[PDB]
This record gives sequence, C-alpha cells and structure tokens, in this order.
Amino acid sequence: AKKVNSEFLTLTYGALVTQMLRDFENAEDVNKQLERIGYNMGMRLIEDFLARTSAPRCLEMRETADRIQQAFRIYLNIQPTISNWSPASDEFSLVFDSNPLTEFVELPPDLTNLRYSAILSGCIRGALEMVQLEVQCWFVQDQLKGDNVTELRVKFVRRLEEVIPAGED
Amino acid sequence: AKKVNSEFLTLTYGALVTQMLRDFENAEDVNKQLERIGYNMGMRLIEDFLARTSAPRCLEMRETADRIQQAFRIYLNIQPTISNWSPASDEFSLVFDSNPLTEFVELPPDLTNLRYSAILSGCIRGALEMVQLEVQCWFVQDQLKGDNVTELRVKFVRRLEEVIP
Amino acid sequence: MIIYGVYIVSKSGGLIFNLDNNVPRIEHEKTFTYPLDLVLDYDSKKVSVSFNRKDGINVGHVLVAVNGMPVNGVTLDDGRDVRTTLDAPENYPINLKFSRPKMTTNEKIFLASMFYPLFAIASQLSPEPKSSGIEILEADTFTLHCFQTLTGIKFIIISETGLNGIDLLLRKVYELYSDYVLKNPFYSLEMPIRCELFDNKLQELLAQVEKTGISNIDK
Amino acid sequence: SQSIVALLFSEIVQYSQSRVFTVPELQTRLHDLGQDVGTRIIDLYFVRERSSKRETKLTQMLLFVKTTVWKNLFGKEAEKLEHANDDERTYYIIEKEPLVNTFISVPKDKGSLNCANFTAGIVEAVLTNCGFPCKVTAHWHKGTTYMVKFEDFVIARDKQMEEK
Amino acid sequence: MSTYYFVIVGQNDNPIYEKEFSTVNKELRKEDHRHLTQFIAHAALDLVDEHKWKTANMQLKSIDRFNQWFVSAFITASQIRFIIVHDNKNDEGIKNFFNEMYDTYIKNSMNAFYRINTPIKSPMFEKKSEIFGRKYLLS
Amino acid sequence: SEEILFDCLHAEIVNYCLDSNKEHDLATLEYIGFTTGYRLIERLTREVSRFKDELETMKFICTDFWMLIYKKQVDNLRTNNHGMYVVQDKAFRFLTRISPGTKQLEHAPKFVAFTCGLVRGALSNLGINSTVTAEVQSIPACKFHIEVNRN
Amino acid sequence: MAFCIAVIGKDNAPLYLTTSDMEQELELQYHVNAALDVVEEKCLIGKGAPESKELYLGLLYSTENHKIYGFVTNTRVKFIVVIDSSNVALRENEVRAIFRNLHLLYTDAICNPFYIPGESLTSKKFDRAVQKLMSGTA
Amino acid sequence: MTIFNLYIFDKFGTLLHYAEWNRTKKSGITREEEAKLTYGMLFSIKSFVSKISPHDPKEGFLYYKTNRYALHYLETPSGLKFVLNTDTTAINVKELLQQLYAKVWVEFVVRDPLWTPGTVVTSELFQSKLDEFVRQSPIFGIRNI
Repeated sequence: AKKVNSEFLTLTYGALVTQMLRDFENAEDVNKQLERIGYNMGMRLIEDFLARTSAPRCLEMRETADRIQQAFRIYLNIQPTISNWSPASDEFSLVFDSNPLTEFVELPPDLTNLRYSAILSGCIRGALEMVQLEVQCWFVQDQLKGDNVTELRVKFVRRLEEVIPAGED
Repeated sequence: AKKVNSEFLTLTYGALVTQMLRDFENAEDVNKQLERIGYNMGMRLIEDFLARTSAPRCLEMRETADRIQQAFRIYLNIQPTISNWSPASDEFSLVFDSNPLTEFVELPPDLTNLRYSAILSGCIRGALEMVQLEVQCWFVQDQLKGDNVTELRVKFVRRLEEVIP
Repeated sequence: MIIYGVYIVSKSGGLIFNLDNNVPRIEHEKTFTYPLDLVLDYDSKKVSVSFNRKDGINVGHVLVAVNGMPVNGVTLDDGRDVRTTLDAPENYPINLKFSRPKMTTNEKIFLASMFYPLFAIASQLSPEPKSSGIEILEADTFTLHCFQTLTGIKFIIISETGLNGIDLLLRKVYELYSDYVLKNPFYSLEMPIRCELFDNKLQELLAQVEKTGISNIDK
Repeated sequence: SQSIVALLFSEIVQYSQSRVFTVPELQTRLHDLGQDVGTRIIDLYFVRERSSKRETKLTQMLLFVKTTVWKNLFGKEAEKLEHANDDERTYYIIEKEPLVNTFISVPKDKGSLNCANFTAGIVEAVLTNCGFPCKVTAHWHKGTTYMVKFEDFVIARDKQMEEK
Repeated sequence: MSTYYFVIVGQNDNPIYEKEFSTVNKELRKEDHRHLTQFIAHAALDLVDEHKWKTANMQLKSIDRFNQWFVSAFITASQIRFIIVHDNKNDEGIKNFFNEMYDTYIKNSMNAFYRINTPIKSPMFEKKSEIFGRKYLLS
Repeated sequence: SEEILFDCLHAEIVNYCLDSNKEHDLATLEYIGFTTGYRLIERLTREVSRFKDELETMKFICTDFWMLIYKKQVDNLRTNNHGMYVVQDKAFRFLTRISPGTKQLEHAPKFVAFTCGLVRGALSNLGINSTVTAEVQSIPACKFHIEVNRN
Repeated sequence: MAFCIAVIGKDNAPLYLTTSDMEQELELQYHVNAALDVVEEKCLIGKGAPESKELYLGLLYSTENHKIYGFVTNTRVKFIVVIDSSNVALRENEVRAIFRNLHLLYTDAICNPFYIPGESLTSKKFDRAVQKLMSGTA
Repeated sequence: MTIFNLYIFDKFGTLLHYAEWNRTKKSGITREEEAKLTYGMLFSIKSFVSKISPHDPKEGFLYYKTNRYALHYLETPSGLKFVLNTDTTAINVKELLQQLYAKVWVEFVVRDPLWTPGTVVTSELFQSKLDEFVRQSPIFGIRNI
C-alpha cells in the first residue's frame, strides 16, 4: 500500500534540512553532510534494490543507467529518463520528473549554494560505490533552482572489479 | 583343473631369501631388507585394496583388523583369526593356520633368525603408513619355526596426520 | 531439515552474526574400567580421543565431566589431573561423559576468519573463465550456501544435505538484513550484529522452516 | 515505499546522535523533529479527513487524531485511547505497533527512548496546535504507549465545557 | 466601499503579516490605523478566544466595533487568527476566501522553511495575497 | 585378481640392483615355477607308447604356460633352420605397464628370464628343453631366441 | 611285505627309503636293492623311458619277489617301489595315486629353495611325509 | 562425462599429475603455484567442513559448485587427492572419479615399476589411458552431489 505519503516524507526531509541549517549557518557543511547521508543511504538502499532484480553488476553503463532509473520508480515512484550520451558514450543525463521531497518546498535565495535533493545525487553515489563502480555524479539542471524538470549528469570514472566478483578492494 | 594360480610366490620368495642369503651371510639382513621391500610392496598394494573395498579409513582398531583380514582374504586367500585381545585392545593377534606367503617351504631353514615373514611384516606395515597409521609390527609365533600355528602381533602407536599443507 | 548455523561476514570477513539454530550436540556416556581402550591422548587442554572410536564417539568428542565433575583445562575441578584418575583403578568403574567440543563464539569467529579468503580466493585462476567464488559447498553431513550480494555481504547458511531451495532462504535473510540495517548507521557496516529484533524474526523464520513449504515468501 | 523512509528517518536519528552527547536530549531532539513535522501534519489532515471540522471535545478531537494520523502515517490506527479517572489531565494512547520498530531498532541498553519519542512529539504538536497544549511522553508500558498530560488550564476549560 | 485590511495573529499571539485591500488614500493616517488594527487584532484575539469556545466552526462572522470599522475573525485548526477590518462587511465570499488563503497557508506549511509563527517572507504567498485581494476584497 | 601380487613382487625383484649380477633372479625361480606349471600338466596330449616317441613342442607348452601366466600367446612363432627357433610378441604383459618408449630395456629380459634354462627333456620339441636369450627390439614387442644347449 | 620308495635324478639315488608294513627293512638288502634299481632305470632310459608324457611303467622289472614300477616326469625324474611278493593283495590304481602324491611332495620339496636340485631329501619333515605315504601303501 | 581438467596430488602435497581436456581460461601464473594454491584450497576446505559440521564427517568434504563451473574432490584413505573440474550437467561424478581412480590411476601408475611414489608421474601411456577413459562416456557436465 506504499505505506507512506509523499507529503509525509517531504515533511520529514524538509524538517531535517531546516535542522541542519539551524545547526550550521554555512550551506557548505549542510551540502557535505547531506551528501554524506546520501552515500550512507545509497549503500544500504542497493541492498534492497538488488533484493528484487538480480541484475549483473555492469555489462555496460546503459545497464547501470536503467538500473538507477528503475530504482526511483521502485522507491519514489517516478520514472526518470536517460539521454544525452557522449561520443565517448560512458556518461549520460538523467531526468527526474517530480520529486516527492520537493513538492512545494521553496528554498531561500539567501541559501542558493545549497543543493537540496543532492541526497539522491549522493544515493546513487553510495549505490554506485557498492557495486564497485564509483561515479562523479551531480546535477546540470535543477527543477529546484528554477529549471523546468530535474536533470542530473552522470560521469562514470573507473571500475573496481576483475574477472572475479571479488574484484580489487 | 588349474585352480590354484599362485604357488609361484612361495618359490619366488624362496629365491629371494636364498639369494639375499648368498649375498649376505647375516641372518638378520635377509630379514630387514626383505621387510623394507615388503614395506614398499604394502605401499603399492594398499592403494589397490582401498580402490576395490572403498573403505573410509582405519580410524578404529577393530575395523583395522577387519580391513587387514580382508586384505589377506582378497590377495593371499587366508583367514586371519583375530584373537588374543589386549585389555587396552590396542593390539590383536593374527592367527594364520596356514602361511599364505609360503606353501610348505620347509620347517628347518637350516638355521634360526631366518625371519620368513618380513614381506608379511611389510604387508601389514606398509599399508598402515599409507592409511596413515604409525604402527609397529612383530611376530609372536611362527609355525615355520617348529611351531603349530603362526600368530602376528601389531601395535598401533600414533595416528599419522598430514602437516603443514 | 533445520538451518544449523546462519552466519554472515563482512568484506574483511569477520563473522558478523553467529545466528545459531537450536543444535543439540550429541552427548555420550559410558562407565569405563581399568586403563582404557580409548585413546586418552592429551592434546593442548583437550583430553580427547583420536583413535579407537566406539559407541558413536568421534575424534572431537572430549570428556566434559566425570561423574558430574566438569574439567578445567586438563585437571579435575577438584584439582586432580585426568590421568591422575586414569592411573587410579580403585574408583573404577567410573563414568566418563564425552561431548564433541562445542564451537564457542570466538572459535566460530576464528573459523570464519580463516575461511573467508578461501571463498575470496576460490580458484581465482579457475579453469572456466569469468567465474565466481564458491557459491555452494556440499559436505558429508551439511551443505553451506554462500551468497555474495555482488559486493560486500556474504550470507552463509549451513543446512541439511538433502535440503532444497536454500537460495530462497538466502533471499529472505537478505530481506531481513535490510529490514534491520534500516535503523543504525552508527551500527557500522562491519560491526557484529547485536540486536534482538533480528533474533526474534529469525526465530520466526526457523519456526517456519520447520515446515518445508516456503510460500508468500514464508517468514 | 518503506525502506527509504525508515532508513532516512534513521539517519535523522543518528545524525542527532552525532550532534548529541547523551540519551535524554537526544530524545529531546527526536521530540523537536516530531513537533516540526506535526506542526503541519495537523492542518493537512484537518481538511482531507476531518472535512475541515473542529472538535472542541477533547475526546472527539483526540479520537479522530488517533484514527487519522495513524491511518495515513503508519496505516493502522492506534489500538486504544483511554482516559485515566484519577488524573483527568493525564490520559493514554496505546499503540501496540511500534513505529520505531517498524524499522527494527537499536538495543535499548545504551539508550532508553526512540522514534517513539518522535511520534510522541508529533502528537504533542497536534495537541498544542489544536488548542489543547499537552505533554506527550513515549512509554514502554504495555508496549508502546503515549502518556498525555493536559495543562490544568486546558483540562479546566474542558471541565467547564463538560458542565452542560 | 470598505477599507478591507487583513492581519495575521499567530499561535503565540504575536502578529505576523498584514495585507491591505483598501482604496488608495490617507496612507499616513493609515499608518496610525495600522497600529490601531494591530491593537484590534489583539482585542479580537481576546474576544474570539471565548467566542470560539462558544462554537466549533471555522468562521466567527464579526465581533468588535469601533463606530466605523467592522472586525471579521477567522479561526483555523492552526489556531491562527485571520482578521479583516472593513467599514461594510463582505462575509459571504470571504468564508471560502479565507478557506483558499487557508489552503495557500497550508502550502507554506509544507515548506518546512516556514515554521511556527515564523513571519511571512516568500514572494509566492505575497503574490497569492495580491491576486486574491484583487479578486474579492480589493475590488 | 591374483596378478598384482606378482607384478609388485617382481617390481621389487628388479628393485634390488646390486652391482654384482645381471640376473637379479637365478634360474631357480624358473625351475620351481614351471615345476608348479607341470603340476598343472597332469594330462598332456602325448602318446603312451614306450616303443614310439612323440614330441610335445616347447612352443605349445610355452603358449599354454603363457595363458596360465602371461595370458597372451605368441604373435610370431618362427622355427629357425636349426633345432632352435624364435618367439616374437607385439606386446608383453609386464610391458603393458609401461609406454613403448625405449628407456629401460634391460628389465624386460630379467622379467622373461622365467622361461630360461628350464629343466630339459631328451627329444627335440619335447615340452620343456629350454635354453634361450631375450633380444627385444621394441618395448612391447618382446623377442626371444632359443639356442640348443647341446650341439 | 616291504616297499622301497626311491626318487631318482640323472645318475644317483637322491632319496631311497627301505621300509615295510611294520618298520624299515631290517634285512640287509640295502645295497643289493639300490644296485638293482639303478641298473633297471639305466637300461630302461637307454631303451626309451625318456619321454614327454608322465610315463607309467608297471612290472618293468621283476626281482626275487619284488616287482617294480617306474614313473617318468617330463622334468626327468624317476620313482620306484617294490612289493615283497610274487603275489600279494594290492592294486595298481593305488600305485597311480601314490606316485601322483609322490610327485606332489617332490614338487613341494622342490619349493624348498635351500634344496638345490640333485640332492638327498634331507628334511625329516618331508621324509616323514614320505613314510606317511609308506603307511598309506604299507 | 567430458570435463575441464583433473589434478592429482600426493598426501604430502606435491603435484603428482595434472591433466587437461577442456580448460578454456589459460592462467597467467604458473600451474605449479596454481597446483599449490589448489592444494591449500582443498586442505583448508577439509578443515572448514570438518569443524563447522554439526555431525561426524565420515569422508568430509565432497565438492563445490560455482556460478559457471564446478569442482569435485576425492580423498583416498591413502591420503591421495583427486580433483576434477567441469561444467554443470551430468550424473553425479563421485563414482565417476572413483572408477577413474581404480580403473586407470591404480592400473597405470602404481603397477608401473618406473613409477616411484614421492615423484611426479610422467608417462605417455598413463596420459593415453586417462584420456580415453574420460572419453569413455564423454558427454559433459557434473552437477556432483
């Protein structure tokens, strides 16, 4: 029954963001720790995303893109769209349509340096850590910032696994 | 006709002991070298015996006696009466009414100390160090020495265990 | 039928969670006589038998308590040595009480520590290419199922030889692992599991797996 | 989903544990966050469930909150709402389902209180904004219960209204 | 015409946010009238306390009088007080007009940045106030 | 079967490699062994006549012995222009235990010596009159030429 | 009644025992019997007796109340006994059996490697088996 | 049942013999260090199964199976070790490896005078016999139990 309301989680997250900003005036630290907790969630979250689909780690990067894409539909019940691949064809752009945590939560223009929902941008980080595929991942257009629809840019950097599943570590 | 395939070992071994004798006069040489060659022999046959029987191993003494009497039964076709059991039961006596290694060589080998079962010792000894049994062997009674019936006495000491793999 | 020991290990391999099912180790009793057929060979505070196995006694099987006197190391609780009573024939016949040495917690920790690189280095240069480490081991009396979550976590549960569909049990323990690690980020990703909630829900899982049928996946 | 909320809330709790050096005012942080969420939970759930209708009767408003907040937050409305006759300021709302243990929780050896306090703070904010300021304490009595302590002023206004 | 003027009285009784809906005139005197109407917000606060204890509904039509002004009071589940001072009443529409500003204030509520009696600063709510006032009251 | 005992025991026969004699075994093993084989021969298809002589070719006793012992008869059995002759086998039983590479020839003649110097008979081709040497050109292909001790 | 059990190699008398149904031959017939046996064996060998088949020869010689049987092994070994009579109750199938057993004991002693071929049958164990054969026939 | 490869190690722990028919991935490290790594593999496995088993290990370890191949083991009471390796689908190969041991290795190693225990087994005859014996019923696969 989805056992949650988008509003409910939105309230919890907004209150938490309020809490950090009340803790540290500088948005730099709130961004740091929010990406830290995004990493933290993304490590355990993949343990459930792989509890349903037993996809092989990475045959190709488009497989990773579709995996992370379906992840949000599993959790946040939104379908992102993958596009804008390089001639190198390793990176990509990913579109989040509607963000439950965002829904009518305005941000102070005196707080612009904050990356509000970057937890997801870090969750995939924490996710991509686990499968031994670290990634330079972040946003190029933010529906939060005033852009039309959310758009995160994924630059994969390097692998951590050999012909054995154990891989380098 | 031609039932008994094997009366040629009682004379092959006879040739062995005679030529060892003619090489070294000492009565105990033809015992100890004969024992070590029968020891290599036992190494070579225990492998095939476990190949057929598929016994797990001689983790116990009574089962070891059973395996050894089975080995004698299959190749040397004699029934070792397992008797004379120690209170600690670490040792048992093998009663061979008829020597299988020989068939009537003769009662006097012209002189004593001529241990006629050294291969038999190897036969019982070698397999043990291959089935990982650091065991001592010795003969308590030999019918060939002017006696009624041959009894052997074999005493396990240490469970041979593999080390530093 | 039961899942003997449900365990799990970190990337380093330290046994995270020694979930022991109820496992009655066999206890043997015998009133022995004058010095023994049993190989009362002393080996590093473990007064056990290596050779001369009788009456369902194994190599591990070690004396626990003669006439209900538990052994401390090698000595009697009253302070006499085992062999001190062994040489004494007046008390004979005397009741020996043998049990296989039950793997304590630190023992199982060391066992998992020594095991881990085995699976980790499991024929790294195996004849077949692109292969994995050991996925299933099957032994004389048990079968171990190890399941790597493609990185990090290794669910290692040992079940009966004839048991089937253990992969689904691994799936459910994966689920309950997530349901636990929900709560404590201060629970480090390599700290041992100490939580009674996981314990009781896995006791429910054990009660279920008393019944073979796993459906709507049974928990 | 459930894993996302359960985890993410867990990081609220433990990040507070980071900024907090002891049990009790850690629990106070949990209470404060429960307040900061209930402070809008209240008037969201007002319109969509109470049909935008106010309940001056403490019993009726409290019962309706008991149904609504639990029905939408955690699905199952709390089992029982009781009023203690010895102390009309102090009533109980027992919820056998632990909302902390929905995400099965920490050993309560190093600590005592949990997300129970967070939902208690939610209840307290709902009460104090409904015009019934109160103290809501999570208690491990008969499992999870929330003891509610009404201000003598508020319960006095109630008693005066309970003079028909 | 009515010199409609809206004011917020918070949970902790401190005023929050105003919004004129009157014709343009007498603005220097309207500053003193704004002080006056904040005082009237307190007086409303006081009276509407017991008057809302009299009832259980959202709207309390009009309570206080000052020989030219009418005071219309709106109480919420948020126990906020939304007050209009106005020479001649327009209550029939403002019941649901208060309902709509209620819904917008809820929108601000989901913005966790806006908090308990935390004074209004968002342009969104200001432009909502402008469009709504030009709709019914300022018209 | 009762083959592995003799196989190993003969391996040790080889094993003692004392630096005195190319015959690790003397013809005594021969004599006693085919004396037992003669115990097997209580019947032989040779006439009873005291006034007439009938010859039992050593070739035939050799092949029957071999079936009783080596279990594969001659492949080539050639009668030399003398009273002597030669036997050739593509394979030998003791040699089935080793590859056909010519590495240690000298063992196999000691193996087959068991048919050398056998307690003879009077008439030519009478069953047991045996003086013979081993001349093996190929590892499984064992060859043995006999020489008449007399003449 | 007396039997003389004799094995014969190429030229000598390896083992001759002169026994009777009661005991060894007390009569001083030793040398005469040995000489007669050797002469008979030599003449018969010169005639043809050397042959492949195990050669049966009953009454191939006939002394004073002692009738001789010769037997031939393809291994060139001979065997002799006599019966102390021109006529006494006995058989010849028994002769076949007893010299078959005599061959059996011969080869079983040949098993003894200390016994080099062509020697006196020294072992009192073997010789008591031989005189047990004697008891079997007398 | 056609297989990937077979390993034969003495109780001491040396490489008595290796055989290959299907091993596809050709390693970079030497097959000697590979043999020693497999022997440590096996002995530590034996320890693991001996000690973590709740009941008496009669013959101890049996085999392991992976995602893509599988490995099977044979402990002689002599202490000799056989190990085979292949893909998945076949009859259980415990009796297969036992038949190979009794019918070939016993037949064409132990019975050889040239064969001296404590050394390697180098003989084209045994290589043949082993090859055609695996090629006796040589379809594929294991699924050993």
